[PDB]
Amino acid sequence: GIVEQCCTSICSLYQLENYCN
Amino acid sequence: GIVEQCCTSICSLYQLENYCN
Amino acid sequence: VNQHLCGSHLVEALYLVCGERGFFYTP
Amino acid sequence: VNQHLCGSHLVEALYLVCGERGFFYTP
Repeated sequence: GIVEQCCTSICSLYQLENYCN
Repeated sequence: GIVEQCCTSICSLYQLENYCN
Repeated sequence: VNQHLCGSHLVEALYLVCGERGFFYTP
Repeated sequence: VNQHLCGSHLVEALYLVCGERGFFYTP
C-alpha cells in the first residue's frame, strides 16, 4: 500500500496520485 | 519567492510547479 | 535530503497533490 | 498536520512534483 510505496520506498507523483480519493 | 509562498504560507501543487526548472 | 514520505509528511504530500480531490483519511 | 513546506521538506516536495523536470538547486 501507500506506506510500502512512499514511506519504505520512494514514490513518484503519479504513484502518489493513485492514493487520492 | 518559494519560501514566502510555500514555507511562510501554504502553497498549492500548481504554485509549487511554478518553481520547477 | 530524505525522499521518503512517512507519517505526517505523507499526509502533507497527499494534501499537496490531491488538492480538491481529497484523500483518506480526513474525517 | 503541518502543511507548510520548509527547508528539506520543501526540497522533497520539489523532488516529488518536479519529477524529471528538475529544479534549482540540485548541483
